[PDB]
Amino acid sequence: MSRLEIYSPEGLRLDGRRWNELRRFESSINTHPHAADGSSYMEQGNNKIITLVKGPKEPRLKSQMDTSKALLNVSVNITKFSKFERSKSSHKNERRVLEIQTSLVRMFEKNVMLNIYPRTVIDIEIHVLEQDGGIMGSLINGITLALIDAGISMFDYISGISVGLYDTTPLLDTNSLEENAMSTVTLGVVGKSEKLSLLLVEDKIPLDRLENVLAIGIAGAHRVRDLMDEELRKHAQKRVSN
Amino acid sequence: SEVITITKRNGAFQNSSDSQIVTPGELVTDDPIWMRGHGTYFLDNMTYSSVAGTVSRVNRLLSVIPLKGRYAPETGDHVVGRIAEVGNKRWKVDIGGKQHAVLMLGSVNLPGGILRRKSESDELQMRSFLKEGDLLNAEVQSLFQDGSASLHTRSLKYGKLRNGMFCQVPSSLIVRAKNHTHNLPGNITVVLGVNGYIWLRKTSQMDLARDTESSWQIYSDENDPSISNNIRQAICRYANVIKALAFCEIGITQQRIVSAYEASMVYSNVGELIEKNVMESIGSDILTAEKMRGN
Amino acid sequence: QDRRRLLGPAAAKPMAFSNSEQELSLHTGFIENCNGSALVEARSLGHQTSLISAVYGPRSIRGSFTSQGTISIQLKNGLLEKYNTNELKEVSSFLMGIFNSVVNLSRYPKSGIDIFVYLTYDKDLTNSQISSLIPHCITSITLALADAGIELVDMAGAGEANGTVVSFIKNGEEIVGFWKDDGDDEDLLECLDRCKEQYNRYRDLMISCLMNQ
Amino acid sequence: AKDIEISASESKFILEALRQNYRLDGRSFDQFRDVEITFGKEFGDVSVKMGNTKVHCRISCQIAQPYEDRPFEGLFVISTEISPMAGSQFENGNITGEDEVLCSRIIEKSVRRSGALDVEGLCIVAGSKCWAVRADVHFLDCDGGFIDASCIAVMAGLMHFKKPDITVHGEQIIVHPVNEREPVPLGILHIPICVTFSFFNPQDTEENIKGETNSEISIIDATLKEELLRDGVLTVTLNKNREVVQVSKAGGLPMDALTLMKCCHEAYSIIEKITDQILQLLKEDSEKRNKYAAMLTSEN
Amino acid sequence: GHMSLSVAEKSYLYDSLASTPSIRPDGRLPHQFRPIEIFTDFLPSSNGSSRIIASDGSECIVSIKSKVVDHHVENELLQVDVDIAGQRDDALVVETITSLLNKVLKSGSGVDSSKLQLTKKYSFKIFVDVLVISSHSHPISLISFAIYSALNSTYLPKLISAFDDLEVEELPTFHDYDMVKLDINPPLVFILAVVGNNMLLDPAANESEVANNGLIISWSNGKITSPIRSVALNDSNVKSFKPHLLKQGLAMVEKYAPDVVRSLENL
Amino acid sequence: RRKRLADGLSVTQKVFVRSRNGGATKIVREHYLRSDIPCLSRSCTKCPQIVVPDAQNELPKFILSDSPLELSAPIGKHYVVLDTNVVLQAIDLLENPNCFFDVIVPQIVLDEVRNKSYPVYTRLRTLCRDSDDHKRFIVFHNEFSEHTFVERLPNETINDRNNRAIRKTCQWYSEHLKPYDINVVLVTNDRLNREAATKEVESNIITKSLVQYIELLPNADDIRDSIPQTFSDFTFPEYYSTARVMGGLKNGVLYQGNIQISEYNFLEGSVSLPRFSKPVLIVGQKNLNRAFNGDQVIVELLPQSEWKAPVISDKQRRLLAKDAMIAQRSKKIQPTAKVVYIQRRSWRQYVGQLAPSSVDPQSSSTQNVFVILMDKCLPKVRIRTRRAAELLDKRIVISIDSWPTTHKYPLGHFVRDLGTIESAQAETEALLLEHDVEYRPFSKKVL
RNA sequence: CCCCGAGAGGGGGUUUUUUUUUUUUUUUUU
Ligand SMILES: [Br-]
Ligand SMILES: [Br-]
Ligand SMILES: [Br-]
Ligand SMILES: [Br-]
Ligand SMILES: [Br-]
Ligand SMILES: [Br-]
Ligand SMILES: [Br-]
Ligand SMILES: [Zn+2]
Repeated sequence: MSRLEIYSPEGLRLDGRRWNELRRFESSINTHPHAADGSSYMEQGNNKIITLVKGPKEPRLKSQMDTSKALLNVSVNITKFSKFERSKSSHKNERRVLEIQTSLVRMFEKNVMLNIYPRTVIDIEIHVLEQDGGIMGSLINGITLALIDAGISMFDYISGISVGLYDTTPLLDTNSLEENAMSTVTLGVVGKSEKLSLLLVEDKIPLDRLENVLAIGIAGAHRVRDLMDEELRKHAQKRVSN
Repeated sequence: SEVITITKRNGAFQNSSDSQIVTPGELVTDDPIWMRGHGTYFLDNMTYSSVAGTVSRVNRLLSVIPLKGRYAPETGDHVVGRIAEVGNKRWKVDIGGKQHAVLMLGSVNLPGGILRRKSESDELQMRSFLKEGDLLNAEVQSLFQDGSASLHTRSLKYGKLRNGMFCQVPSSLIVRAKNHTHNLPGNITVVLGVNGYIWLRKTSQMDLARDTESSWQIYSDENDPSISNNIRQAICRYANVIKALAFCEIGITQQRIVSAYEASMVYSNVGELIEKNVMESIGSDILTAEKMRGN
Repeated sequence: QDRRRLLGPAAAKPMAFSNSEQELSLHTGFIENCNGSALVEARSLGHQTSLISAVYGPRSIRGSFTSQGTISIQLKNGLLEKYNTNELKEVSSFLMGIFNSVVNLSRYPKSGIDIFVYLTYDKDLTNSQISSLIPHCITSITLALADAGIELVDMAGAGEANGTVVSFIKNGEEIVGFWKDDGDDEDLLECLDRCKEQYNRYRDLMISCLMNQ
Repeated sequence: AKDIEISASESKFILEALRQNYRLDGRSFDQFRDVEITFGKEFGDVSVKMGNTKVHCRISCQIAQPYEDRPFEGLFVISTEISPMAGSQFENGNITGEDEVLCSRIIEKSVRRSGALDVEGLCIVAGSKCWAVRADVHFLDCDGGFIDASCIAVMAGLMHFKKPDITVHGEQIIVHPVNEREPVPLGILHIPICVTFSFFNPQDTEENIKGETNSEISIIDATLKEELLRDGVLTVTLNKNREVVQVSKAGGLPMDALTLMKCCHEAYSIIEKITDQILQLLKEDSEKRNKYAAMLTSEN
Repeated sequence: GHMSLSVAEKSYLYDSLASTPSIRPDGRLPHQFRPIEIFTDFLPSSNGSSRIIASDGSECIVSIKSKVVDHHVENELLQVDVDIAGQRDDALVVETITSLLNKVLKSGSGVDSSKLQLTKKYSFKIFVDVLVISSHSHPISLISFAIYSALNSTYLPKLISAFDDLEVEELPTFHDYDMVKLDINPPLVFILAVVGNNMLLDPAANESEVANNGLIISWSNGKITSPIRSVALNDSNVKSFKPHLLKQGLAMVEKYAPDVVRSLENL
Repeated sequence: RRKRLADGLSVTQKVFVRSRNGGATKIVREHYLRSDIPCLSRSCTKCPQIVVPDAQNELPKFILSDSPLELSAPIGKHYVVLDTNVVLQAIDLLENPNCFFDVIVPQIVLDEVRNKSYPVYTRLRTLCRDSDDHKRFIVFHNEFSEHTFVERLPNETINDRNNRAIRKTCQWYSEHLKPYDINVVLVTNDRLNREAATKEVESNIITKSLVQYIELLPNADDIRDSIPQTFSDFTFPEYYSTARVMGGLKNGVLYQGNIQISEYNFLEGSVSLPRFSKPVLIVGQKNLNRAFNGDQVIVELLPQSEWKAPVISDKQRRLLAKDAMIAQRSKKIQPTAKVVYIQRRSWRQYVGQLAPSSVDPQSSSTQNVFVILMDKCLPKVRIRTRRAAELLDKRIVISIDSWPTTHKYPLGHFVRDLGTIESAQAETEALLLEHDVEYRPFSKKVL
């Protein structure tokens, strides 16, 4: 029971967007040159994410070294000031966060060509400065951009998106208010394909609605890919022209 | 800005023969005759890009040159590195690549040289020659399967570094050349490693003889006991102008350095060269100088 | 609650109740478990302190190689008065800087000297208090190191005056550490003199303890 | 940690067998293992067996005080600590490993978060005293499918468990023993069942990313050998109400969306058979305990 | 320290810095700071925010959040939380800086806590969260500049209800849109390096490695204030220092701090 | 700032403070400014070209009639834009089938009504949703439209910004509907908007107050009785502020519950409190404080000396509370209290009949009369009317507006005429709606 | 396989958290 107009009869949402509109998507490449080999600053809505890619480089411990592939590590730092209400405890060892880090690794292990960087380590540090729904999808886009900036070989883009289901109405790119009022589905689409790297459903969804929700997400993720690709070629032209 | 220069900004996290640019996943060609090189991958006839960069065609070898990436050691490069660790009969030195380079005990010149008789105690006393933290000149002798470099210092030109200061620039700003050691006005000598690692020292007798009992002290941590302030203040100036060239994405050469060094003389205090507007103008003045001197 | 300790029932709530210049005692070498140990007890006005120091080293460090030794100092809360972990870490860092200027590290390659200071009994009888404990810590660590046989450039001692703590060596000619919380303004000269007096007294008693005992 | 060495021959054989519609145990690609459920003497004691996979769950509860934030809700926790008993591959107490945290999170999102257990009915006196239900899963023998086995073990246990009856006199809790009055069952809102899919790439990565026709192989409820050679995992949880409780494809081999939907529909047919199976074994267990109670009273 | 240097490099640097006309490796003067960039008010979710970038790539982000508390039970009205990337929360450097910073910004020491008071019973608790993305030296002064900038661009909710909970006892209610700017005087923390008999403001990475000692001196209301701490910038070359050096450092800060504040006070 | 996107879409920042349980949280949401907001008028020939389908692939219907109610110049044909206050006060008149046919409700208005009164907001939405050929209500999202969206000027109260926002919507609609010769009338009781339009500083906007607008309709005499509106020996005490009662409930000083008032005794009420075993009595007319039967009221315990036999600080009040619980167990003396706040009124559309005692047949102008509600547990209501002779012997529907601290009896207004008393039509209809029984035919959306 | 040496010698192929418009008779068909 929501007293707010999540989806008005006029087809308008609480923030003004319609059912199939992405939030403000602004990417940024090479933001921390003196701190990492690759870096990206993501702004997807009110979401603010710093992503740092450090590597490929020498492992700090020879015990943890693979002679056939690079070691891929991801650490997500959800800051205590990411939400409106400051969290008292840290999230560093939170099981929810360990799953997120693990999830991201399992995604890019099959995209990043780790086999061509044996005996090395790729460390991915992430700092979430502000959070407002669809943080998982934004995490995916931040890593993909930062990895490309580092000149690390990969097969294709991986675009992330979230889709809510308000009763029967699908809502592309959900914010915090919408996620609190409905079940959402997080997608990780590879390139322009229909293949999903990540399918994440944490709340109840009718089996009949799931296929349609996936269809909306994939279409939306393709637009995220285009925006990422667009901003990347723009930065490429501004650098290659000097 | 008498003491500190603080640039401020509000409401924002931050300030905000054609070369074909391609991104990962992008289709480059559909000609199966091509030999796919680095930066690419293929499936039957289709050849895709794995990195973001420019498509390169050399003969029948199609590859995509990345816009960014660490220094890639080629065989025969003149690099400057720091000893990261010492083990068994080799050192591992930090060059600035994906992996540490190796320096076998048999790839260096032991003190006393040709007259020295072989000793089995050398392998147990390697720390008396090169220990952790030491800087040195070295040549990329060979390459491993993955691409790692094997170094050697079997020359008087190569060896432990002293009598100066260290600084580094992106390796992209330093290219291969006939020679990377250069003599500059002010009695100082630069060592421009291809890996981006740069060593600025007081000009030694060897540096002079290059264009014109000591073998026991080739690994001494001791510096020249007599180094004038004029050389020290020259090193600082050469350091700042190199950082200035690097700040403007300007390729560092021996000519660009000396040109910047003399052009920077406009500014009385050397510390004035650390400010942004000074660095940008110095680099800009060099490009425009090459403009009207070239045409 | 905790699976490694017995902390009792969770619904339980702790019991809350309603409403010369210094006297010293020094002892060394009473802990057979380690290489060096010291007992420092001080009684003055409405505050007494009994702390124990223990030095473990030089022992093995299986990581890379170092030409000199590596010192670590850890302060532990005692039974009575507790302190913030941050505050104990801060004093530990302040103490590390001091003894890295005194301990002849060159004599202990690839070795570790781990110094523990137990704030066993700190009674507050007044019917940042950590500043008044600092000079006693330095005294305990100096005694313990000397008792352990660890080489020292000089007997490091200290003093406290109005929230200002300063440790001296070389007959008070030079300073190996300076600490200041609260206090007043332009009172540096007065604090230095008062602390040097405490430093001199502590150093005499320390030497007297290391010799006669 | 301790690794499981897999030869190239074994890797090539098991994968090639899949290319010929063969799996070593003789099952089908869409075939779920036969689930055997055994109840102990005490309520909440349940043993789940899937082929060689053996898991045991124990439900327990004790009087406790609810959190300040939730004065009307009781406490409920699920423990799934691994041990070297299931194999030397598992480190004792390793509760931060990738697979461990995933499994822990799948179960939590399937039972805890989903609200399978009526935590509101665990409250005795609001903001003062409540029941604290605990589900302890013990992994005895590992042959894959630990998630599916655990979800069944937890649910079968919760539905089999009975807590001591309680009469309330203000704040004075009168806990009736099983000797006085009979114990009271728990409140189950729905019955979540997990079905795990394993993905295999018969070709190379290039044909997975840019390949036209999809050829990735997906099998249901993989054994240990099949689990060690897969390229991607999918765990989907449903109930008889035809709703998805949770879906988790945490990375791995990129898979076609329509194929993932097919898996969800295939899993629904399995969870239906499993749910009905659990209910039947619970009825017979109740009939068995009542028949013995009649034979005990008659002989008394 | 952080940076790794050979014995030769350290000897050259030390002799150059210990010289009577002190020669800095970048040519700076013993009181000149390196150029920094500061961004503010970029976190709308927070009451205040700042981001400082050094010349060596050192980056720090500060966030300011508020919470209504009973000042009769909440002694500390300003809590500083430090998080250095790549370091454990219980690391020695982290906790030390955390403990230090909390003393620098105490309620009744270097901060006008009167501006945080709402009523006779309730006041605003200020959470200063520090995030050090990258740093190559002791980041204490870096963090200090960021906290300063953040606290000078912080906006708190405005009270509507009466301010006498003793009698009428009204529940604290605030306006729906208006926010009052937090007028406060944040202190600054300067760090100095001791090389021989010379004292350097804003020690670089290479400079700190060869330094004999260091000083951490706080600054508030146009004067030197506690906490004042001597600090070993490295651990291989730490030596005792003459008292006149300590008095020189305090004097050095006392004359160059207002210049820093002036360049920092620009809105 | 404001950012322009690729779709011609804009985005800004809506930031407000939410006070909850004595807490202060800064809430920030993003605010998108569109360019495809339909006027929803049949006359418009531009909007249907820029409109987009919703989630279910259905374009919104333009319902506002191309030939609305025509009024004497210079009004002519016209649409009506409502203010927040005129909605909250005369929602009954807004549901009257004989007036308000084409009405435009701004988004900012709809939002304010939702926050101030949810049940009225629901009734207003129902009017928009159940639009037919008789009544037509729409919701123009003015805050989302870049053309009409205004932002707070330096040193400007939120109430003045919102009034300026509504006025901007009227200005936009007026200019937008010029080619169709349809003017817009702003119905507002606020003196700020009327003055800003009277001065005619910027644009020409037809502003009329509620009563002033009604007097321009053909059936003014038939609907004037539906307009919401010394008469004492004593004066009721003022209600406590919301901030005070909220702190009172939290500090165990004040208590809320449902009050019962029997028809056998109107001078005594009793509230059911959770902390107390037996219901707390409320003796007196000042102590009841204009409360109705079934109302959720907030009460304050009276001193022990003021109790019935059949303090300064908060500490003493909690002690008084404990002494009250003890006294309830003893059954000798019973604690009394006084209502100081009305949480939720049980007010609704009541059925009653005019009392012949308060109506003068000789009077021709407007006069005050009393109406006897069919609920025997409820007081009588004052009514302003001119047709007092025509409503003399009939079952009428009235709705209570307010009950001022001065007035002895609550004030309300006339709504409908059910018919003559003791008739099958009037009595059955009164019978149903008194027991809350929806008898109206099923809406089009239902069928 | 790669590096090194006028003479098939040597060196390497990397290791738990945005969930709360409160009121007076059973049953069946209407
Ligand atoms: Br390399
Ligand atoms: Br215990
Ligand atoms: Br609850
Ligand atoms: Br098998
Ligand atoms: Br100043
Ligand atoms: Br509706
Ligand atoms: Br109550
Ligand atoms: Zn229009």
